[PDB]
Amino acid sequence: MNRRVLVTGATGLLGRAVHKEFQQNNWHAVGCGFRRARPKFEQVNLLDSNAVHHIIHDFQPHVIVHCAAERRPDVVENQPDAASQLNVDASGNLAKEAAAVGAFLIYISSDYVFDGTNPPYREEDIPAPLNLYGKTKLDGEKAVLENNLGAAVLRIPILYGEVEKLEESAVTVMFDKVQFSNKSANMDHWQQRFPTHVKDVATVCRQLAEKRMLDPSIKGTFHWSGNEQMTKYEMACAIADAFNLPSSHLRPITDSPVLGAQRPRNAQLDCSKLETLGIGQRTPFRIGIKESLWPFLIDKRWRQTVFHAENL
Amino acid sequence: MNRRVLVTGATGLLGRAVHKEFQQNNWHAVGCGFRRARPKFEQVNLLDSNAVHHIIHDFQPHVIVHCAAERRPDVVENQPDAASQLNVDASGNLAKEAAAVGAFLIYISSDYVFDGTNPPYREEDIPAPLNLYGKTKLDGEKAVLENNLGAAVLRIPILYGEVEKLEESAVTVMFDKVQFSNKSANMDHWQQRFPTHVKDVATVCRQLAEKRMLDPSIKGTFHWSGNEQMTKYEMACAIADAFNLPSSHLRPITDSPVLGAQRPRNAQLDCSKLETLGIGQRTPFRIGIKESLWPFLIDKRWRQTVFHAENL
Ligand SMILES: NC(=O)c1ccc[n+]([C@@H]2O[C@H](COP(=O)([O-])OP(=O)(O)OC[C@H]3O[C@@H](n4cnc5c(N)ncnc54)[C@H](OP(=O)(O)O)[C@@H]3O)[C@@H](O)[C@H]2O)c1
Ligand SMILES: NC(=O)c1ccc[n+]([C@@H]2O[C@H](COP(=O)([O-])OP(=O)(O)OC[C@H]3O[C@@H](n4cnc5c(N)ncnc54)[C@H](OP(=O)(O)O)[C@@H]3O)[C@@H](O)[C@H]2O)c1
Ligand SMILES: Oc1ccc(/C=C/c2cc(O)cc(O)c2)cc1
Ligand SMILES: Oc1ccc(/C=C/c2cc(O)cc(O)c2)cc1
Ligand SMILES: Oc1ccc(/C=C/c2cc(O)cc(O)c2)cc1
Ligand SMILES: Oc1ccc(/C=C/c2cc(O)cc(O)c2)cc1
Repeated sequence: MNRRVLVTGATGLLGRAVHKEFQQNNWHAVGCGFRRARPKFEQVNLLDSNAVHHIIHDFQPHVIVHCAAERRPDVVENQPDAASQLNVDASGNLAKEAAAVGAFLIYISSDYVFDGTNPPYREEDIPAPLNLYGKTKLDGEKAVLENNLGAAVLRIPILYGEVEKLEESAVTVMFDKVQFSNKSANMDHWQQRFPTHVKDVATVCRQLAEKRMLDPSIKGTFHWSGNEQMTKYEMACAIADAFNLPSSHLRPITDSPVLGAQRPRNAQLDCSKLETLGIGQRTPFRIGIKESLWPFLIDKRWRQTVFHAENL
Repeated sequence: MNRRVLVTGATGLLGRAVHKEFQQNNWHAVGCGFRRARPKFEQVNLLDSNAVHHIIHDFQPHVIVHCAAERRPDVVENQPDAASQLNVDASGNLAKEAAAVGAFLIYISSDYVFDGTNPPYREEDIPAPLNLYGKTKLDGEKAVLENNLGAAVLRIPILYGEVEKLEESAVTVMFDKVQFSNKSANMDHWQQRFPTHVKDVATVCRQLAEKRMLDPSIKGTFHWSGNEQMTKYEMACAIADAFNLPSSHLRPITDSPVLGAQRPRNAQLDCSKLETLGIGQRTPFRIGIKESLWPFLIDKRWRQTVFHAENL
């Protein structure tokens, strides 16, 4: 489309895919990053209200896709006031600036706003976050929707895609456990997950934006999710199957974990609202994960002691 | 050549170029990294003696080019025992393992081992480091040459090349000062520097390795440097000239700085020993820097307030 789009968090796992989607569909796509921004992207600290103000009013975007967030529970628990400032305050300020320029803001939220006791969750179901991250994401939605009426909230589950490091994604972190066949690996078989490709969420954003460019009623809360239900165990096995690797060493743990009280068992998102717009894309997990992980597939060759016990 | 080469610090500024040089010249090049290793390279902590031992004896390299180091004076001063462990202890252990496999080790050193009072410095001139970094690099040479007789030390000056971030290189960090023409910039015109392209140091490593594969006398201390003498000011102006940008805003400071007592004024390296082997390559600074920085050249376009005073 002949429109301008600004993508916050363009250096991140989802942001990279959102920027690619828009750009490849001939939008004037401008991406934002921070530590990893330059040279590919704009270096804008979302915590600096003036920088945010200046790039938005200079670029004059039609759409703003807000991906930038603190999603790491290690940083959200250790630095709770820095997490709130980025996941809540920065989003709210972005909504104020989106409103001033007349830009359609898409706030990216999480399935972690729900307690995962009563799936599937419809957009207008009561959120009950069991962790501070979900609470910051929930308070982020409230901040966005308070300061910008026409904004949209897109709730999505566990993401995977082309990663810079295996730790960039909760699905991709377990690749090494699957590759070290000599050592038994304990894998969660309790929490129900819906692995979603960032490529597919990026399509949903572009489509939603493109719908809004013709229909002013495209606003509010939306849910997007992959339709393949999987536990971390089933995922680990699916990864093994994709690469034709053994999964005999992988042990399922059906029991609720120690931190299980702070994690939603099944926060399944009902996607009927978006499906009502004809919006959506679903890359089969076995295809998507193979695309994502093949560079990290260790070719032993000369590496005789690489799979050694005291190495990871 | 039909030989195997292991490059430590392959993720770093110099390491990336050394690995490319060897690989492009049909060597069996295997690169090592740490935080940025995967998927392109091997993840080996040089501080873990077992990991170092295992990769060296598995790969059985003919040559080892040791680039990995703590070169940041901010980390060398704040964490002096972690800097010594990597710049000294890890190098020495690498020399012990190079010796055990019968691999030609090239230790990359610095012009900062000299006090820069009596240039040009010949390889057998007395080193006198004015800072802890230079002292760790000097003690690194001693560690290497003590534990491996046949090893080579390659002393090089200020490096530049294709950077991931402008901060990756002391030459490239000043690009933003050169680009912000609206603000006057104070540039050092005291310390004499010899900006050297990593591409050119990488050629010198390959050539030295290839010479050693036929001549067992290729060992000891060597010096490599670009032949263009420049102060940070002259460099900043040369960068401006390369891109056809004004340099009127750039102010030279001929006076010795506050930290000037800890920096060698002119640690010019005499390269006659390598020139005696027919070794060397010299990319003209104006060509080399243009290749290195063009991705970081800001195209204003819609970015009206990007060059604003309260932004950098
Ligand atoms: N990852 C999942 O599994 C998943 C599941 C549901 C929803 N989400 C939601 O998805 C959204 C997307 O993020 P992600 O998963 O792709 O996370 P991400 O990989 O962690 O990336 C985070 C992004 O935040 C940017 N950022 C952080 N601080 C910034 C600052 N001060 N100024 C400007 N930018 C800053 C980063 O920039 P630099 O790196 O350049 O510094 C990076 O681009 C998030 O809102 C998240 O809550 C995550
Ligand atoms: N840069 C200059 O201007 C210049 C001038 C003269 C000589 N030097 C000398 O040139 C050599 C090359 O380095 P550089 O300038 O290219 O520096 P660099 O960019 O700082 O890169 C340092 C490298 O060190 C690796 N490393 C650090 N800790 C490690 C560990 N614990 N295990 C394995 N690898 C580790 C890094 O890996 P990860 O990033 O993957 O973690 C990175 O590859 C250095 O020895 C330096 O002293 C520098
Ligand atoms: O390595 C990692 C650190 C944190 C995360 C976040 C995972 C996640 C999973 C969901 O169902 C919803 C959500 O908002 C976030 C993933 C990988
Ligand atoms: O304590 C340890 C025991 C074994 C190892 C194996 C290391 C290793 C790392 C590589 O990238 C390739 C390889 O062939 C071997 C490391 C540490
Ligand atoms: O951003 C930076 C932090 C540290 C450095 C190191 C510079 C340097 C310059 C020399 O003449 C010799 C040397 O060993 C190192 C460069 C850039
Ligand atoms: O305090 C401040 C005053 C001005 C600015 C300018 C920001 C900016 C950043 C971009 O990547 C593009 C742009 O057009 C403008 C930032 C902070």
